[PDB]
Amino acid sequence: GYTVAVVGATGAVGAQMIKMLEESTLPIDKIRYLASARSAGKSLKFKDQDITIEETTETAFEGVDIALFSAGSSTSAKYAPYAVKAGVVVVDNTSYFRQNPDVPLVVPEVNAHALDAHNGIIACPNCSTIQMMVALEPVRQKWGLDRIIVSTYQAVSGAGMGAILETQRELREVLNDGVKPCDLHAEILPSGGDKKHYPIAFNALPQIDVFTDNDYTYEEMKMTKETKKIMEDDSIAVSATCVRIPVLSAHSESVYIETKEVAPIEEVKAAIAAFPGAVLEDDVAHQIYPQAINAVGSRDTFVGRIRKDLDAEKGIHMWVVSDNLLKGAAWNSVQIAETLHERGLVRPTAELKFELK
Amino acid sequence: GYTVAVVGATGAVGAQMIKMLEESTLPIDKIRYLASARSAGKSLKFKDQDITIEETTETAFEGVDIALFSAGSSTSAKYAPYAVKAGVVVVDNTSYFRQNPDVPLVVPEVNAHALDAHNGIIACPNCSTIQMMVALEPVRQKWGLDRIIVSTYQAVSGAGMGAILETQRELREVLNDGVKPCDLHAEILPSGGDKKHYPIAFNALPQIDVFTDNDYTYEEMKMTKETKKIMEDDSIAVSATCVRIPVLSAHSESVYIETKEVAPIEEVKAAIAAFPGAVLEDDVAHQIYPQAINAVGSRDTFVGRIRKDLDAEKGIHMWVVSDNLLKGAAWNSVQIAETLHERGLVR
Amino acid sequence: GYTVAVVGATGAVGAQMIKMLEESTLPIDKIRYLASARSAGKSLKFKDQDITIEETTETAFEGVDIALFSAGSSTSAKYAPYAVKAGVVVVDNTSYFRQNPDVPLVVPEVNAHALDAHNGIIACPNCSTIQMMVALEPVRQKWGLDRIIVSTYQAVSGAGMGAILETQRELREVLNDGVKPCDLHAEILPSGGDKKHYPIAFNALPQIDVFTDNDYTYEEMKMTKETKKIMEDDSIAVSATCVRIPVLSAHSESVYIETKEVAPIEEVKAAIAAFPGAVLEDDVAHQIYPQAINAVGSRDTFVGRIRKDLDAEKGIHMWVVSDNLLKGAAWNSVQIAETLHERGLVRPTAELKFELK
Amino acid sequence: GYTVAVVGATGAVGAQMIKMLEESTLPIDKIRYLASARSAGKSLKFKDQDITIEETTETAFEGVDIALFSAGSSTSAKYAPYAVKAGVVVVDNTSYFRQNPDVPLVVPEVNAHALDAHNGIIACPNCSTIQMMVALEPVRQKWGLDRIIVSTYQAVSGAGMGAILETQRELREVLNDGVKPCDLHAEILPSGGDKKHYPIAFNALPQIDVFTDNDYTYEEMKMTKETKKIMEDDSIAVSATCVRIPVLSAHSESVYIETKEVAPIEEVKAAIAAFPGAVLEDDVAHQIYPQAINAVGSRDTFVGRIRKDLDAEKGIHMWVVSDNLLKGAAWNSVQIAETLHERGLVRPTLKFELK
Ligand SMILES: NC(=O)c1ccc[n+]([C@@H]2O[C@H](COP(=O)([O-])OP(=O)(O)OC[C@H]3O[C@@H](n4cnc5c(N)ncnc54)[C@H](OP(=O)(O)O)[C@@H]3O)[C@@H](O)[C@H]2O)c1
Ligand SMILES: NC(=O)c1ccc[n+]([C@@H]2O[C@H](COP(=O)([O-])OP(=O)(O)OC[C@H]3O[C@@H](n4cnc5c(N)ncnc54)[C@H](OP(=O)(O)O)[C@@H]3O)[C@@H](O)[C@H]2O)c1
Ligand SMILES: NC(=O)c1ccc[n+]([C@@H]2O[C@H](COP(=O)([O-])OP(=O)(O)OC[C@H]3O[C@@H](n4cnc5c(N)ncnc54)[C@H](OP(=O)(O)O)[C@@H]3O)[C@@H](O)[C@H]2O)c1
Ligand SMILES: NC(=O)c1ccc[n+]([C@@H]2O[C@H](COP(=O)([O-])OP(=O)(O)OC[C@H]3O[C@@H](n4cnc5c(N)ncnc54)[C@H](OP(=O)(O)O)[C@@H]3O)[C@@H](O)[C@H]2O)c1
Ligand SMILES: *C(=O)C[C@@H](N)C(=O)O
Ligand SMILES: *C(=O)C[C@@H](N)C(=O)O
Ligand SMILES: *C(=O)C[C@@H](N)C(=O)O
Ligand SMILES: *C(=O)C[C@@H](N)C(=O)O
Repeated sequence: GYTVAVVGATGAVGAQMIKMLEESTLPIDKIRYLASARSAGKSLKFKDQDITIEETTETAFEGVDIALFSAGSSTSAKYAPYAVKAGVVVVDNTSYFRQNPDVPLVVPEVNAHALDAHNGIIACPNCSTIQMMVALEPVRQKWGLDRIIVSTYQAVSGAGMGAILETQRELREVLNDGVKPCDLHAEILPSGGDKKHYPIAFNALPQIDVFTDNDYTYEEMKMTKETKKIMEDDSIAVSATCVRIPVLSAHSESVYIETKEVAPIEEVKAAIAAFPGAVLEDDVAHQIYPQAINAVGSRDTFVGRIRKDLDAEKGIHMWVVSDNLLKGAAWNSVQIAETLHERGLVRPTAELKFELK
Repeated sequence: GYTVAVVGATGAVGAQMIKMLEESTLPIDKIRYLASARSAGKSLKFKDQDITIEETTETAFEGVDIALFSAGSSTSAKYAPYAVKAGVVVVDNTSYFRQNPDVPLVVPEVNAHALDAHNGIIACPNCSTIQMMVALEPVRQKWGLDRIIVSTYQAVSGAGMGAILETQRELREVLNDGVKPCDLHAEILPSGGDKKHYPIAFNALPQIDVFTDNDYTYEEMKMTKETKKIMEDDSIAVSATCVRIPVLSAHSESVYIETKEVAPIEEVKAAIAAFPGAVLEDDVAHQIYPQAINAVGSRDTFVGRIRKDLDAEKGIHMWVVSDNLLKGAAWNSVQIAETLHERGLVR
Repeated sequence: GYTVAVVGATGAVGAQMIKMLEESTLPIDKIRYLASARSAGKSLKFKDQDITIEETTETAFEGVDIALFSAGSSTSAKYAPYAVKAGVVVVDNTSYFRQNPDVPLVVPEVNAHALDAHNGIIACPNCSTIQMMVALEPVRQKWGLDRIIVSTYQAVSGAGMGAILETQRELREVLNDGVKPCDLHAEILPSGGDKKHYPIAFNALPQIDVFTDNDYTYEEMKMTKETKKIMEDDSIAVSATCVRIPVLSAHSESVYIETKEVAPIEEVKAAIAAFPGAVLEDDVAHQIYPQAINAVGSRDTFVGRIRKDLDAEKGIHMWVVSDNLLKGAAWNSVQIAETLHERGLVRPTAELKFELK
Repeated sequence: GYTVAVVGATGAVGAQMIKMLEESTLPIDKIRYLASARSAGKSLKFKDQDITIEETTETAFEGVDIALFSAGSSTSAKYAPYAVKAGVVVVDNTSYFRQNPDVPLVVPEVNAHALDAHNGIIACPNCSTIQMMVALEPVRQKWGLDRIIVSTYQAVSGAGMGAILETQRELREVLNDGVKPCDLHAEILPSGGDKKHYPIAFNALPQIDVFTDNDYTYEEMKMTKETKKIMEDDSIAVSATCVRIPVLSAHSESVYIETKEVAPIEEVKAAIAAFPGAVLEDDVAHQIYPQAINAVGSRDTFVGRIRKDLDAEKGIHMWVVSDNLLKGAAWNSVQIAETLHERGLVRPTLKFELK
């Protein structure tokens, strides 16, 4: 089978990428771990095999059949076009190539068909978008979607290994040393690139990624724009509010929709339940609903609290939870890689459509 | 038959060189694709056969009969001498050998005769100049040429594959992300070699290549000098303004000429139509004139908007369009290759 | 103060007429917006104030001091003579009246004295012509002008809002939906009212306006004849080739001239630099020259690439760029209006010189 | 007059801080020498008077008017906020507060005016930066400054007293015992806190301080950032290479600039000569140029090798030399204190957290 490279092997997503590949249906002959200079030379396991980490360079992709990128937009912007030139099929986790019409933006259970026409890079959508698409696609299939209003409850792991560590030490300082939450010193959250940083311990930060010109943040607009693209329908109205909360792993979403035809609630539960990747967890009589802590370690997307709006005939509320590192990232990526292998789509692209620097 | 080498087969001209060879009257026994170390190993089709890209090296040219260079004047300056020594005939599609008196500069329809005295290197002319020569030769032949004034509307594909991709994503950022054109970041155009780069998205850049000592660019000076050499007449006045526009493929030219004798338009139209490589597309009553999007894919040079100057007795304006990767490059080069074979000049 | 009417307020030019008036030296007591029945009854902003759009009719001009017209030649032909009978002073943007010797054809920096004999209508010249006049008058003043040869690179905004939208949609269709440029369906360009329409995305269309009996189009003949009228010199030989290119706003011109006496290039640059409305952008050492994207939003006309012909003693080449919506149309009209005000020329005309249709 | 405290009185800069204060115009009623616990109790002289060194504590700044901190970033990090709370005006010779917008970064000849908005802490810039600013400001004033390229030739004194003694013993090991320079053992240079140490004896080490994420060192990036701050212009292009050479004292710089307009050399020379704090030492006919060994003990910045670039219209080369312990540190810091006194700015101010 394949030589498979993981770019960003030492990170939060990369650790999970390693785990998803170890259990993958993909024929792997050789596995390669790529990071920056700081991890080069260091060792990391694949099953029992002992794998030395390689520095990522323009010439690192010779002999590689598939590369999963999860090292940040800059790394992908820099080294993915070279991997393509080399003959790799790239599955990128970052947001860099997502809006490029030459690049499929794929959730396998929803739009696997878009993989066929790939040009050597396939993008794994934003994590909050992925779980929402899993939850919503069986609903659109039957009754259509007019609009989505979403408020998200995002875990810190989506911002990376340092974010996780920053949160754990902040909480430890409050709970163990008696420090007040607003006397904490943050270096990373709400966004690593932005000017100011704020404590997350016992907080809810209504900022993920930086702000755009319309006063929505980038995370908020990614949900809007990625939704329209994955679902292939620009007429679906989408607005989002994305909040960081003190959760390590698993994103949660309060999702409001309006359908095009009225959609009886028990039929909505049945539709979601019967969609691949989606698990109905909805039994309010035994207080059953999706929970972040129960979603961690699972590849499934969990859906509950499903109930019609109190006023809008065609309006429905729900609660959607998934592990942001698995379905939101690594599992979706490994699922994409497996689907490409299955459909004969793991080969070089003759025509190069991504400029180099 | 022949062992043919395509040097720079992965770029914009290279891709079309493959296409033109696939369809040529050249007897090709063996074909080789040469490029940089970054392309070595990778595979490209010649018809149904898979061909593995080799690195351009010193001893790559052993056993090659013909080499078509389309890989940067730098690469022609380095390797063409070794190719020639290895006993190759080189058709160079770069600007390096263009003002060497020992190197013919050839448009087969205009100055085929110049090939007879070749010393192993034949230079394919500048694209903008090629199409102007095809259009103008049948006019010179009959009424002479005193002067040419030309303004060009040049497609981004002339500056390479990466200019294409720069142009497409710039456009996408304006249309898709709502970016202001003056707020875009450019890395290639107007010219890779120059210090500053400017957006081409929704713009017109009056710079192709770098500036010369006299405030005309190298592109403008080529059209002047290469017109004199190809037509073997230094007495023809040629002055040019070269502009990059957001067209992906095909160059367009607003051409102004003064002939030595009054050329009636009906006859000028007829001389162009009859000239090989030139197609008359001129019927203003049904809005017929050459268009850049119509010329892509075609080996012909299309001429129209032909009309007399409103005041100068011997003045004529026209619109000349041609695919810059084809007749302006790969096709002219392959046509040179085919003529060399037919004249027995490949040895 | 004046009552000021903008006819065709809803269009590309009308919209900039609004911008220019908000920033104008004109004493404005009342602003009115007029358009067709399509838009009559809708609303639009003048500064922070809501203005109801009115239908343009024969009786719609009572009380108006100055009326700016930018609504097509037919709307000018039908309603400008009625505004003049009402006592209005008309600044027309269209081609309809430009060649009537009773109508001044004015670029304020060049021939403002022609405004004194006005008879109620003052014509704003063709946009391509305006910019060329700003560039060339300083030259003519010192060394004379024997001939002009011009090739234009014209932006689609010149052909109106619909053309702008056509151009945007075709480009999106090619870049996003993988449509070949020849398989695109045009409806407006090159010429709204001509028999066939062609795509403009990645094209250069050597037609602007319909063709005339001599095989030049009207756009090309406008440049020829408006030049002669504006400069008041029928002996200047002018030929134009006018092309539409995929640019939203700002026209660019490759301009060749032959002067009467030899004009030294360093002196030519200084004469152009010192002319009002004209800005020298000429430093090839640093790749400085006029660019359409930089001229958008500016009321200045930009001149560079200035260089003598390689063979013709008195031949000079240059590159002229201006916003066709501003100096080419709206700003020129507002400048005319402001100068009419300055010279006490805003008042009714006794004797009616334009036919009522 | 003032109660002045010198914090880090026993180091290389601290020792020149004493010399500069003795000859200062600052009125001094009382002086205090502060350092760590291992210096406490020992004595140093101020003029012909003996002074007992005290431990630098979070409370020791009661009654002090002016404090000159030359004891490392973490000492200024710890105790300068407490000094400020205590009503002292601090002149900080270290790099801690340098890019803090509430802290003016001052070379008095260039941007004395920035002193007026101080919040109790004034930062003395990097030594390489100071001399470069003295030499270039008079050119900027007249013909503008577009870009700077600099390669430095830096003395070991810049890395503190231990660096001097390391350099000395390494050289004696080579010269007296015949030790291969590449066989020498080093513990401080190129940078003490970094992992690996290298001999400086008969060497040129292209590393000063630790490396940053852009592969330039912090020293190099100090010159870049601090040039922008001092001249209050982010548009000036600055790129540096900082090198340690076997010189005990005085930094030297090869300096390339491109101005905004053409700056005649005879005029450039005249401008530098007339500029306070800068001496023109430039007579190639008699081989006169700034020299490191001539510069030691002097408060002036010496400039020579002034000549136009062989190609670039607006390019100029020059050689700048100054004592890095004087104008590069202790003199600059006493010049700030004097200017603060002259301007009536020595008074109690509160924008820095207490650790
Ligand atoms: N977190 C999620 O749930 C999630 C979901 C979907 C998409 N993503 C995207 O995945 C990207 C990063 O993943 P993360 O959040 O897991 O970050 P992270 O935990 O900080 O991990 C960063 C990884 O990037 C590598 N890296 C950094 N610079 C590099 C370089 N120059 N060359 C090669 N590798 C480099 C690091 O390697 P070293 O060991 O050398 O530092 C490390 O392996 C982001 O763009 C994010 O938007 C994340
Ligand atoms: N474009 C036109 O219409 C046109 C017309 C007339 C003349 N030309 C001239 O023809 C040349 C290239 O044409 P293009 O537009 O096709 O350029 P392009 O798309 O940028 O491609 C350049 C080609 O040159 C090869 N190459 C570059 N450097 C090389 C090296 N050091 N060693 C070996 N091969 C190297 C590249 O190989 P890799 O892929 O491995 O890098 C690639 O195949 C230029 O000199 C251009 O000015 C172009
Ligand atoms: N485009 C340029 O650069 C430029 C430059 C100088 C002069 N001009 C002249 O300005 C005129 C049109 O401006 P544009 O190019 O900006 O066109 P546009 O965007 O298509 O809009 C045309 C305007 O004309 C109005 N209109 C159409 N029919 C009308 C009628 N029967 N009665 C009243 N108003 C009517 C439209 O109003 P509704 O919204 O009610 O349909 C709209 O306000 C043309 O004559 C053009 O030559 C244009
Ligand atoms: N060294 C230079 O050439 C130079 C040049 C320009 C700017 N600077 C800045 O000034 C600082 C050091 O310069 P230097 O020449 O004085 O270095 P040095 O000769 O190594 O001496 C360091 C001084 O800091 C004092 N110190 C260290 N730890 C202390 C603590 N915990 N509490 C109180 N005092 C402490 C030392 O006191 P003890 O005697 O008790 O150890 C000593 O007086 C550095 O931060 C540097 O950035 C230095
Ligand atoms: C999912 O893509 C993770 C990231 N968007 C975040 O939560 O910050
Ligand atoms: C024609 O030869 C292509 C190239 N000269 C260009 O367009 O710049
Ligand atoms: C200027 O008047 C605009 C219009 N004539 C055009 O560009 O077509
Ligand atoms: C001056 O600031 C001294 C120090 N920067 C050094 O030489 O390292």
